[PDB]
Amino acid sequence: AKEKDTIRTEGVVTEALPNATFRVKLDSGPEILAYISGKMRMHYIRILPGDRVVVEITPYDPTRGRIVYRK
Amino acid sequence: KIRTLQGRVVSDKMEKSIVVAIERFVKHPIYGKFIKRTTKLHVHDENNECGIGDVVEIRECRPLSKTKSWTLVRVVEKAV
Amino acid sequence: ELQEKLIAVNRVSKTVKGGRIFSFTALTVVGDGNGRVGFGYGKAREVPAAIQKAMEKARRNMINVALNNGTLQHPVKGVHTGSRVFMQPASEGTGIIAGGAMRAVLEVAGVHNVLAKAYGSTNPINVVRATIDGLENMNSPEMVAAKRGK
Amino acid sequence: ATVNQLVRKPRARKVAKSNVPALEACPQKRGVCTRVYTTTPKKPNSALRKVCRVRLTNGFEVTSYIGGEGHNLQEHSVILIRGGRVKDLPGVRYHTVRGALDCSGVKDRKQARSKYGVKRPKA
Amino acid sequence: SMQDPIADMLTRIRNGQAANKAAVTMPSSKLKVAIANVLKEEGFIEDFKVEGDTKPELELTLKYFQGKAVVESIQRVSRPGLRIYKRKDELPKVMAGLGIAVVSTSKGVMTDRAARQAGLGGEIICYVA
Amino acid sequence: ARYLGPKLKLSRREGTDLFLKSGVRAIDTKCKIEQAPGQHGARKPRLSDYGVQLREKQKVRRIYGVLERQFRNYYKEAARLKGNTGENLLALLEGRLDNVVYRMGFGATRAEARQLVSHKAIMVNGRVVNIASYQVSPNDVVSIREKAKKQSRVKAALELAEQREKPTWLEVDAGKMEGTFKRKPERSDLSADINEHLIVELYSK
Amino acid sequence: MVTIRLARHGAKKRPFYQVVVADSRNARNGRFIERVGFFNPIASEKEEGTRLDLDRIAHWVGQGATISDRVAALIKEVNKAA
RNA sequence: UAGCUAGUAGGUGGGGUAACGGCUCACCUAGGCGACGAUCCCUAGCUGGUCUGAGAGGAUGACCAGCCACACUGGAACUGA
RNA sequence: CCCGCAGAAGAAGCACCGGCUAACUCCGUGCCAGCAGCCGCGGUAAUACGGAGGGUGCAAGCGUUAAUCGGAAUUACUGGGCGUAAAGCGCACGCAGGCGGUUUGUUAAGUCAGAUGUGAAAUCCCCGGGCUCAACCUGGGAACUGCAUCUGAUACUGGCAA
Repeated sequence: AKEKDTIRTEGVVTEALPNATFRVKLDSGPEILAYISGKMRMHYIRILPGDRVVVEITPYDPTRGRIVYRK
Repeated sequence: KIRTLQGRVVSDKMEKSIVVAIERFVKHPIYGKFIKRTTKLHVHDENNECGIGDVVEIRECRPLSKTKSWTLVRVVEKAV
Repeated sequence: ELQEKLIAVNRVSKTVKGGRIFSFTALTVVGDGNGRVGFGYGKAREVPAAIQKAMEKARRNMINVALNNGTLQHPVKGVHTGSRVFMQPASEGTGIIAGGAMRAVLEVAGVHNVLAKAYGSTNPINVVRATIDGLENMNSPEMVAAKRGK
Repeated sequence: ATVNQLVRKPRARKVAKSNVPALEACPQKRGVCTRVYTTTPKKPNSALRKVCRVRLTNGFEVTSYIGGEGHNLQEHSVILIRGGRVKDLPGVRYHTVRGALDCSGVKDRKQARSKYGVKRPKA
Repeated sequence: SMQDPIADMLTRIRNGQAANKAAVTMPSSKLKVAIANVLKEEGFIEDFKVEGDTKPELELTLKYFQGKAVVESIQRVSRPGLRIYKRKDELPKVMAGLGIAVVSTSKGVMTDRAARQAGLGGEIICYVA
Repeated sequence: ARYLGPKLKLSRREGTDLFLKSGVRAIDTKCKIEQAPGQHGARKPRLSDYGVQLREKQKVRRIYGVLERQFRNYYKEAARLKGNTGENLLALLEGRLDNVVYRMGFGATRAEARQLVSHKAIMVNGRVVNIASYQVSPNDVVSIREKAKKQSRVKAALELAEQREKPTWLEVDAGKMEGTFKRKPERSDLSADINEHLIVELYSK
Repeated sequence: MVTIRLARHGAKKRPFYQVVVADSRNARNGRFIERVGFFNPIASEKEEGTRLDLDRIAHWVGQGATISDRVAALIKEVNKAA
């Protein structure tokens, strides 16, 4: 069963790539590739650069974020 | 009695030398067609008296030189 | 009374202005175990209604099939649409060795041992009727004696 | 086809290529690996799934799925590599064997221990 | 040009039986008569007849069980491009014996049943269903 | 080898008794027949065409107490023989040594019969025979030897043996702890429970 | 040269010999001219167990073949009568 | 992979081998093989068999047994049946 | 291999349970974690994930993976197709090759019949025998679908003649 070792922290969205993929600069961390979460796709929500989002990061691969929280 | 085959010359002629193509019939095992097989043999002769295109009886003997291990015996209707 | 059973049920949509609407299509086979083979294909808004309407149609459309010991008179082939069905009698012992859909239609006729295999399409609706055509044409020594010789 | 034509040129079977270049009539191979990513699948599903670039001992660079819950694997580590495609990810045709060579088993797993490399709990 | 008059004769039979005609004509020869004699022996056709001199013309009277044809089908099994020979052991049986084949043996034109009783084989021609 | 588990669960799963316990009394109270074992067995099964074949394989196998690999060997021998395969199958199973001991009634149960042949009580034609799978011949006398003679094990069995309907292919004897196997079982002699084409059908695919 | 000799094809710890005519150079299990009998030393209480066609063995002796010491003993055992 | 072959193809004579032989030499003639796939390349020890398959077929040649080839790499001869 | 002693004593695990496919509920996690052979499951009531209970299969093995054949009539001789779905050369004349109306004679090549030799043994198959039975071992027979030579048959095809 799932363990709670994933970390969530904020960042500004720098640039929107294809495929609902975003270049987000964290506050402490580097700029990481973040995909949007399922929930935003489910409730038909799209987002835009220059905005500040909570981004879940895994210790296994620190180059892949996950945009958890809303615009 | 000796065993023997019958074939036809269809070949050039050289000093004491003649070649004999022997046509035969074999069933082709995959598809069952009856297909004409061609067995070419170098042959020793009685002072090259045979023509070209006629039908010659033939039989086995000692090697008289490379691949020439057959010798002719009788010819039906020589040349044309 | 006769032996009845069903092969399969399949759901089908009409698809109309107000949206989808779902019928149910059944396929049924009956037989007396002494030939007298019959089949019925029926449909209904709900499931237990569909199999009853199929079994009602199964009473008529009834065809007489030759049978000896517990098997077919001779090797027969039959075709309907894309579905090619071959079979052979395989007299005594043996049991039934036969395809899906084929097994139900084959058994109610009253064979107890038999070899059969489905080539081509194996779609149930065309596997049926290919079978009935193969069973219907089938000859017998009595049938040949009627039209010629000994 | 016409029977004279089939005598002339016969029928020819398909090549029937394998799914794994690992091949060589081998179920298992070895490799030294380099990098462990967590890449997204194809859009019908979502997750971040654990994948590793295995340099095989026969000189082939290939990619391989990591099953089970977390792992110790990183950098230069010698793992065992079996077959099996994962279709939801791009081009992964292999799986690492958990509980072998340098790989940890899955700690605190209880069912299906034939996979995941876990000796039976005793109390 | 046609390359087998025997498959033509068998084709004229199954077309005639399907169309429900009585008399079927073709140019005569020996093996055409000898096959038609095997058909009348086993019982499938009503009668053969030949009429002519410069061009002899075989006239085959077909036969009907009811409104149904006596012959179920008939197919050319050995064919000009591909010859089939059956040995004494290997002689086939058409539809569990209910049908017959036509076989040309050293002792003439027989059925498979007659060729098993005769004890010799040869070129099978066609399967009479 | 052997099932080793709870006997009644197999009868309750199959839905007809397999006679595995059944010594002192054919008790209804313990069996709970047709109610199925476990939590969710109350519901109607609505079984498949594959499942009715697979169930009948287990139903026959669990009577004689065989495992699939040994049972497969009997099917291979029954197939190569001329005549019906299902009948030649049931003939080889009935021809087992542990089975004949149950038929003669020397043992109470098929498991106790297998225990007695394993424990070297049983002798056939004056050979002792360890192996349960052993194929009995026509014209075979069978008997208990002196060490196992007149113990509490055989003595209780011979009492409850009298209740049975009594086989038609063997001579019972048993006034002096022996028996004689006269001739082969045939389809009429053996029970009507088995569907014989059906069990053979499953191995065809 | 030709020798009459016993070759062992039987199972481990149960020898079943095949008396056989073969050349001396060939291995025991190897290449041979013909079989002529069998010899089971382990045997059973049944009558059969030593068998040898004497018209064959006397033929090969006539062609000059020599006899291995066990086969020589088994011939002088079975004789016309044992 | 469509043209390939000078001892190449054939004859006579000499020499050689246990013995037939362009086997090897001298001389003479101009052929030989080739789409029923020559030549070249890649790949491969072969078979009685094994495995699968309703059969036809397909795949395969561990073990057992028959035969050939090889014995650090490359080449040669002696002794001897 | 046989006898004796002691005492239930020393000896059961493994996969799977959404459909295909035999076998179900609850709890935890919440499109995350992860499962997945195939179609697919999971975004707050998961019979598909993780855990537990119950169940099913098989057994000193069980499962996964790799490798081969089968299913696959999916290279289709037996046993497939080519109007529109993959598939008839843009069209024509033609050599090599395939195939051939009808009558008689002849030959006996193909073909068909019989016999002899050969088709190693082991294997395979059948009927028997011996190891506690079986595996395994082994007696005899059949098999070894083949090929060569000889003697016959002449319907059909081929050769040859009119």
